Amino acid sequence: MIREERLLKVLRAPHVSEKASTAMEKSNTIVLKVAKDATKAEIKAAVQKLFEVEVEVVNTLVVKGKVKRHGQRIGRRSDWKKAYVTLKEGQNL
Amino acid sequence: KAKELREKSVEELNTELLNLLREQFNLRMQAASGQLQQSHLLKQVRRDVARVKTLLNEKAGA
Amino acid sequence: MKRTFQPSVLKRNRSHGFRARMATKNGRQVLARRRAKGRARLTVSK
Amino acid sequence: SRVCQVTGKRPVTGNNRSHALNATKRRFLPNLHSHRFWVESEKRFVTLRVSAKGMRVIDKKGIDTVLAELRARGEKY
Amino acid sequence: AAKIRRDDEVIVLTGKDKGKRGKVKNVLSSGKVIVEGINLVKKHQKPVPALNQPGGIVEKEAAIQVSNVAIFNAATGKADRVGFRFEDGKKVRFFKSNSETI
RNA sequence: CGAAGGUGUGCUGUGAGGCAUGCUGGAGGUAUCAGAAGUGCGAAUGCUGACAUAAGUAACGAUAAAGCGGGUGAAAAGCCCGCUCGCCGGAAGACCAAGGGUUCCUGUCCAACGUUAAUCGGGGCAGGGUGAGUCGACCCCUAAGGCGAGGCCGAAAGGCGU
RNA sequence: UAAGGUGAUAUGAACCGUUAUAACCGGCGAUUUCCGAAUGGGGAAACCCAGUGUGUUUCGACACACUAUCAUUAACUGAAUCCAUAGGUUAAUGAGGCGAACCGGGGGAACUGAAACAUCUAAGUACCCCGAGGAAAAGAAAUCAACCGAGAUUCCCCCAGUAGCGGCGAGCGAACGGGGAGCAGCCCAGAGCCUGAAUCAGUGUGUGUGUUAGUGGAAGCGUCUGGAAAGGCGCGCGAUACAGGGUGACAGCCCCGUACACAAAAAUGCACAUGCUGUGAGCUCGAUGAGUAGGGCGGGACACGUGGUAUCCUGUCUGAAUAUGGGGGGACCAUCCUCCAAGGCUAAAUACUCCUGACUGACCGAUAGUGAACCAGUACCGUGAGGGAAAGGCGAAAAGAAC
Ligand SMILES: [Mg+2]
Ligand SMILES: [Mg+2]
Ligand SMILES: [Mg+2]
Ligand SMILES: [Mg+2]
Ligand SMILES: [Mg+2]
Ligand SMILES: [Mg+2]
Ligand SMILES: [Mg+2]
Ligand SMILES: [Mg+2]
Ligand SMILES: [Mg+2]
Ligand SMILES: [Mg+2]
Ligand SMILES: [Mg+2]
Ligand SMILES: [Mg+2]
Ligand SMILES: [Mg+2]
Ligand SMILES: [Mg+2]
Ligand SMILES: [Mg+2]
Ligand SMILES: [Mg+2]
Ligand SMILES: [Mg+2]
Ligand SMILES: [Mg+2]
Ligand SMILES: [Mg+2]
Ligand SMILES: [Mg+2]
Ligand SMILES: [Mg+2]
Ligand SMILES: [Mg+2]
Ligand SMILES: [Mg+2]
Ligand SMILES: [Mg+2]
Ligand SMILES: [Mg+2]
Ligand SMILES: [Mg+2]
Ligand SMILES: [Mg+2]
Ligand SMILES: [Mg+2]
Ligand SMILES: [Mg+2]
Ligand SMILES: [Mg+2]
Ligand SMILES: [Mg+2]
Ligand SMILES: [Mg+2]
Ligand SMILES: [Mg+2]
Ligand SMILES: [Mg+2]
Ligand SMILES: [Mg+2]
Ligand SMILES: [Mg+2]
Ligand SMILES: [Mg+2]
Ligand SMILES: [Mg+2]
Ligand SMILES: [Mg+2]
Ligand SMILES: [Mg+2]
Ligand SMILES: [Mg+2]
Repeated sequence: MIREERLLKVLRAPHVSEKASTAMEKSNTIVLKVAKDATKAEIKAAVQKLFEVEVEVVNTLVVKGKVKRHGQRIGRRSDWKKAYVTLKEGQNL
Repeated sequence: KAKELREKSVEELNTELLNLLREQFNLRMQAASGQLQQSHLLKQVRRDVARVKTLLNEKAGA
Repeated sequence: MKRTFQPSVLKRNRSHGFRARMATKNGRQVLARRRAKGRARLTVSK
Repeated sequence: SRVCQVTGKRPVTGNNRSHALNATKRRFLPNLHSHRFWVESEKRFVTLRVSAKGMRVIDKKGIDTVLAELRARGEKY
Repeated sequence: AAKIRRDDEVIVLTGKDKGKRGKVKNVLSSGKVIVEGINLVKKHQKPVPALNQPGGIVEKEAAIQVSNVAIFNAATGKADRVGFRFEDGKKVRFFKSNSETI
């Protein structure tokens, strides 16, 4: 199912914003940037092991990288996996 | 490293490798939340994990 | 009035796609000329 | 393909020369027939796509010799 | 095989500061050398609000070409030329004038 | 102590031209005699770029329609707020699929883009935003049709099909 | 190999390193997601979905490996039908696909030329397809010559725009012989005797040599104008180096170089020397390529368009002789000369340039030269095959203009 080398490579960085705040303060949900290849199970696992907290449910969504023009040539920012990790009522971190 | 790591047994290398990844995760988690001042550490850990894995692969099938 | 181009991605790929060109010898001859000319996109892909 | 398994006779191209010497491309097809031959030595009947010349070769060389060639070519029968 | 190095006493051969002596501050890939107290420029440095930094006419040593400096032979009090040789198992430099190692 | 080029002048040759020199320019030019040619432009509805003309002329894209007070701002017929007026209402409203791909939302900016001003914008820049066992896809099943081990057929390429 | 570094726009940050795991350069390894021959099955490329086998301080799910097709070989298995053969499974080894030109083969236009056009030309060109190599193909006479002789093939110059061919029109166009580059010959069609004896390929070791990093490399100062000296002037010096580039204006002596002299731990090319697996040398006695040569018919190839037309190839029908024999000597016969078909192999001279290094040009210098000096097969156009640009220069130094 899982492994330690994988559980470590899976969680990448936490995501900050007014929604990632209201999610935390109103529903005990931590908003995270996880690996694109990370399954919902692998995030639950990694958040329970590397953050030592009880995970209720994980909801995931893939964000499309924005495209910016520099005249005749264009650029495209990378696509990433956002993860809404709800936690059981005993809040920590 | 590299010479100092070449010494240590396979069972040992694999243990050190776990700590390296554990450190890599924390250092990512530091810079991520905007707390890492010493940028160059991310490169170090990453380039060390490489040596470990090069040594593990040269020990296993040679 | 209704113009010549009416898009359908299913049709587009089912007609000009990489798999499509790859099927025929003459389609394989197309990819060859594009690679030889140094084309950025050989077929309309994702 | 219209090829004699025995001699290797295949279609050739030439021309249809008219009386006014006009030439129009044509093929000269071989006299091909699928014929069952009796292999005593194998106690079986072997069907071969053979030219009328081919049959004359089997009649001379002997079916066993002609099939021997076919094995030596990798050409299954 | 680099004739002029870091913190060498040199002497200018070309340009405004011809004849001046100086200690080699830094050497660059470009084939240029910043030498202490040579080829100075009065820069109109623009102000930066991210330091709240004031702007100011700053004087700084601007890089001279490494072919415009010669090595200073303190013993002869003259400009010189570097030549290489192998004293022991290590390569060395020497003044083409007095044939003496550096 | 000023080359080529550029631009005035003077002298000179029958002419194509030549020489000298003022100004501009700021590193190159080349006598003489030979040698070699991508060797001379006004036309080819010639090719490329630049700039004229008509002319500050025609237009500013549905004849549903505007008016005022307040605001922001350098500036307001057009933006914001308010009160009126008018138009669509089997649509000019709401929702999907196809197609688009960030145009969505917030801050901020006005060159260009917007047939006008623009403080406004589907415009510039930055940041944010799309959360599913039960909605859709993937998945199981087939249609027309496609592909097709062997196979049948065809100079080669291939065609057809279990 | 080093005192400086962490590719560029592109600073800044945080750091690394200075006498030897900073960096950089070269040899050999490690890793190498996904798509793509793509190969477990599918597929609208970069995705979806499996089977079997393994792993689980958790032995759920995930992770990992294997599983395409064909060809040869091997093992087991196995029908109609008793044997057998077909078929079936597994395993081993090989192939697949990409790619400049040259090369060998299979197909094969037309526009045009003939001042029209059909024979003819264009042209076995263009193009499609197949296959292969450092070259390919060809190749040791059933070849020429001419009563003298020559001696494989490929290639070059002549012979010659001759002889010829030809709606005898347009056109096409040899050979004999001569001068050269190059040179090389062999095996099987079978048995014995002697036995591994000549050759060649695979491969280990060694040397020589070449490639893939490199090291050393001479000799200048004063003065004048000038922002600056390499320029003027004066006097020295090196030169097996005065090729070329850079440096604030034009440098043999400031820098990088250049002549010259050297260099490899490792990988590899080519040679020899040597070992080894495999192949077989010499001699005697034999043997001497048949649906073939020839012929009728229809075509094609020969410079030779059926002609008086030899020679070659074969779609079709036919068909010998067997060294007291047979092919050729341009219809055919005789004589004479010459050669030995129906089996195969073989280096050199010849063709080419995607590519690597060095050097060179009475070649271009930004409407030129590549379509592209510049992030160009880009932007943009088109359903698509495909089409396809514009665009270089501040200054010696950014001192890129504080206030
Ligand atoms: Mg979702
Ligand atoms: Mg000129
Ligand atoms: Mg002149
Ligand atoms: Mg002249
Ligand atoms: Mg003109
Ligand atoms: Mg004229
Ligand atoms: Mg007006
Ligand atoms: Mg008018
Ligand atoms: Mg009017
Ligand atoms: Mg008007
Ligand atoms: Mg309007
Ligand atoms: Mg205004
Ligand atoms: Mg946008
Ligand atoms: Mg909006
Ligand atoms: Mg406007
Ligand atoms: Mg916008
Ligand atoms: Mg839920
Ligand atoms: Mg098949
Ligand atoms: Mg089919
Ligand atoms: Mg290396
Ligand atoms: Mg697959
Ligand atoms: Mg497939
Ligand atoms: Mg399936
Ligand atoms: Mg049986
Ligand atoms: Mg191939
Ligand atoms: Mg004609
Ligand atoms: Mg090859
Ligand atoms: Mg050959
Ligand atoms: Mg004789
Ligand atoms: Mg000719
Ligand atoms: Mg000769
Ligand atoms: Mg010779
Ligand atoms: Mg030197
Ligand atoms: Mg100058
Ligand atoms: Mg014979
Ligand atoms: Mg006659
Ligand atoms: Mg004959
Ligand atoms: Mg022979
Ligand atoms: Mg080259
Ligand atoms: Mg150009
Ligand atoms: Mg110009």
